Amino acid sequence: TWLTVLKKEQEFLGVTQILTAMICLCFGTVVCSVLDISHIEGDIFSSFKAGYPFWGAIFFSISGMLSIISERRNATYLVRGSLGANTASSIAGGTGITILIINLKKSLAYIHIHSCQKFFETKCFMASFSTEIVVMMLFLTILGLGSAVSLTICGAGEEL
Amino acid sequence: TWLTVLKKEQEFLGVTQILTAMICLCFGTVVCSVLDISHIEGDIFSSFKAGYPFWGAIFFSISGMLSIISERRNATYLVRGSLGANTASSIAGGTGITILIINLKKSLAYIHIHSCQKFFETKCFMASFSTEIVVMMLFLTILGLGSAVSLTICGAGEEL
Amino acid sequence: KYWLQFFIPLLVVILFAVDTGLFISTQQQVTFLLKIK
Amino acid sequence: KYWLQFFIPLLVVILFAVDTGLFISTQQQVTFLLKIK
Amino acid sequence: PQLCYILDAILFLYGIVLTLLYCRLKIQVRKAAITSYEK
Amino acid sequence: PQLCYILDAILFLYGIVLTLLYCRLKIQVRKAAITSYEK
Amino acid sequence: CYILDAILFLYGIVLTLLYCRLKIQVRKA
Amino acid sequence: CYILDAILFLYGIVLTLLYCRLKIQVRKA
Ligand SMILES: CC(C)CCC[C@@H](C)[C@H]1CC[C@H]2[C@@H]3CC=C4C[C@@H](O)CC[C@]4(C)[C@H]3CC[C@]12C
Ligand SMILES: CC(C)CCC[C@@H](C)[C@H]1CC[C@H]2[C@@H]3CC=C4C[C@@H](O)CC[C@]4(C)[C@H]3CC[C@]12C
Repeated sequence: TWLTVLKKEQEFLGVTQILTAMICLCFGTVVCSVLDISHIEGDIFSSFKAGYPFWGAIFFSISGMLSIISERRNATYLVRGSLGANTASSIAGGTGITILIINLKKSLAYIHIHSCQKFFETKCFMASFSTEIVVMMLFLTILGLGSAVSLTICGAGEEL
Repeated sequence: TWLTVLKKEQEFLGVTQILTAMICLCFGTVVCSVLDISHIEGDIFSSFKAGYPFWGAIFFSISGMLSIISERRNATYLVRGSLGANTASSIAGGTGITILIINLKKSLAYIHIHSCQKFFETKCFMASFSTEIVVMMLFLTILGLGSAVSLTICGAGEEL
Repeated sequence: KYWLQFFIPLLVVILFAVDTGLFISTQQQVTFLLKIK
Repeated sequence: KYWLQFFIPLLVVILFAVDTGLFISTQQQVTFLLKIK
Repeated sequence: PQLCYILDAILFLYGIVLTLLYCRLKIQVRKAAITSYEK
Repeated sequence: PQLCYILDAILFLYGIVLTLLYCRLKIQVRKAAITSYEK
Repeated sequence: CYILDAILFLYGIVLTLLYCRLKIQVRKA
Repeated sequence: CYILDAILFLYGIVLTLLYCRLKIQVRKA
C-alpha cells in the first residue's frame, strides 16, 4: 500500500526540494559577501570554500521543478528526466553530507581546546556563528535528502 | 449615473487608501530612525517633525479598513462610521497637502540661494534627498486624497 | 564584523511573510471551495 | 549618513515582489474560473 | 547630468501604477467569478 | 549559559515546519477543489 | 536583539491557533 | 547602482506583458 500513497503524494516533496534549493543559496551568498574565505585564521570554512551550496542548489532546483511539472504536465520525455535529476541530486547530497561531516569534525576541534572558553563573544564568536549556520545547513540538507530519496524510490515503480 | 458607478466601484478605493497608509509608515520610520530630526542646520524637516507620517498612518488605515469591510459585511453601524472616517481623512489630507507645500517652499528656499550651486553632492545631499522624498510623498498623498474624497462623496448618496 | 548575528531573523521574518501570504491565498481558496450547495 | 539613496529600491523591490505574488494568485484563480462548460 | 535616482524616480510611479492595476484586476475578476458561479 | 541563539534556533525550525505544513495543506485543498468542482 | 524574538514569537502562536481554526472548519465542510 | 536599476528596469516589461496576456485571456473568457 506504500506504492499507492507515495504515488498520490509526489510533488509536495518537490515543493520542499525547491524550498531547499531556494534557501540554500542565501547562506552561500551572505557568507561569500560579508567576508572573504581565503584568510580564515581558524580555517573553519571548508564546506563553504568548496562552494557546496552552489553545487547543490541547482541540482535540487532542477529536481523540484521537474517533479512539479511532471504532475502539472505529462510530457513524454519529462518522466525520465525527473528520475535522472532525482538520482543526480541524491548523489550530490550523499557527497555533501560527508563534506559537512568533515567540516564539523575540523570545526569542533578548534573551538573545543583553548580557543574560546565557554560560549562565544569572547575571542572566537565568528566560528560559533559559522558552526550554528552549518548545523542548520546540515539539518536542512538531511530534510531535503530524505524527500529526495523518497521521490527517487517512488518515481520508478516499474521496470525501466 | 455617476452614483451607481461610484457605488459598484468602491473597495478599490479602500485598497489604495490602505496602500497609502502602509507605505507612509515605512518612509516615516526610516526617516525618523536613521537620523535625529531636531539638529538639522537648514531645518529641512518641516513635515516629519510635525508628525505627518504618523499623523495619517493609522488614520488612512482605519478609513481603508472600514471601506473594505463595508461591502464585505453590511453592518448596521459600520455605514455611519465609514462616512465619518472618510471625511476625517479628507480633512487630514487637506492639512497634509498644505504642510507638505510649505515644506517644499522652505526646502527650495534653502537650496535656491547660495547653499549649493548646481545639483547636490557638494554640501547638502540630504537637502535634495528630503526634497525628492517629500515630492514623492506629496504625489502619493494627492493620489490617496482624491480617492478619499471620491469615496466620501459616493458614500452618502442619500439624506443623512 | 560583529553584526553577523542578524541575518537569521531576517530570513525567518521573510519566511513568515511569504508563509502568511500563502496562508491567506489558501484561505481565499477554501472560502471559494465552501461556496457549495 | 551618505548612503541614504538606497531605501527607494528597497521598497520598490518588495512592491514588485508582492505584485508578482498577486499575479500568480489571480492567474491561479482565473484558470479555475475558465474551466466551465 | 546627475542621473540614477532621477531615472529611478519614475520607476516608483511605474510600481504604483502596476500595484494598483493588479488590485483592480483581481477585484474585478473576483466579482465576475462570483456573478458567474451563482447560476 | 548564553541565551537568544539557542532559543532562536527552535524558532527557525518552527518557521520551516509551519511553512512546509501550510504548503502541504495548500496542495491538499487545491486537489480537493479540483476533485469537487469537476462534477 | 533579545526583545526582537519576542515580537515574532507569538506570531507563530497566533498562526498555529488560526491554523487550528482553519483545520476544524475545513473538517466541518 | 545604475546596473542594479537596470536589472529591475526590465522586470516591468515582462510584468506588463503577462498582465496584457491575462487581460486578453479573461476577455476571451
Ligand atoms: C532564504 C531567504 C533568504 C529567501 C527565502 C525564499 C523562499 C521562502 C522562497 C523561494 C522559492 C519560494 C517557493 C517557490 C514555490 C513554492 C510552491 C508553491 O506551491 C507555494 C509557494 C512556494 C513554497 C514558495 C515559497 C517561498 C519560497 C520558498
Ligand atoms: C511598502 C511595503 C514595505 C509594504 C506595502 C504593504 C502593501 C503594499 C500591502 C500590505 C497589505 C496588502 C493588501 C492586503 C489586502 C488586500 C485585499 C485584497 O483583496 C487585494 C490586495 C490587498 C489590497 C493588498 C494590497 C497590498 C497591500 C496593501
